Amino acid sequence: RAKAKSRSSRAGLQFPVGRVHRLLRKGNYAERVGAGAPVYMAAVLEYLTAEILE
DNA sequence: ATCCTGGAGAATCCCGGTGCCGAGGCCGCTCAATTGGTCGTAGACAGCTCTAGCACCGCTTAAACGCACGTACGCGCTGTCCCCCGCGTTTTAACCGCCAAGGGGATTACTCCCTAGTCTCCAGGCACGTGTCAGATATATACATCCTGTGAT
Repeated sequence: RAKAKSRSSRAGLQFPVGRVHRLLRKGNYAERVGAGAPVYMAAVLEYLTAEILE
């Protein structure tokens, strides 16, 4: 049994990834969401967040 | 009428202290993320067809290009006038803090029933084919609108 590990850490991100994946698959955006979509998106939201805050 | 200091008079910035309540860090806990395995089908891939988008040619001709004339428009200048602005005094009700009441939003537990998912069967709707009528084209005639002269007022 591997230890549970936050994806944000894995991706080197501060924004949550599992949650983004979760949001993407529902809200009825699509029947299915690919593994790399949540990750790509989390990076984008984080990037923009940084620009405004900076 | 317009430029140049120099002062007076507010208004706005900076300085230092009060004090408060909103941010920031800590603890419990709970339920949403993670893991791990199974199933099946959406998407990747290769192959093939053949539509339709590119390139080229020559001819016809309606649009585009450039020029010359002249005048309606844009622009600047002047003067009137009147209607906003800025100030001061009076009047209003917005805001604040406190209180009480209760209406309606939020959560809980439970149960159907109203939908998704399945299979079967047939007729409603799309791709193709064919015929002819509506609208486009072109001809020619007649009516309506526009712009100088021309007399009347």
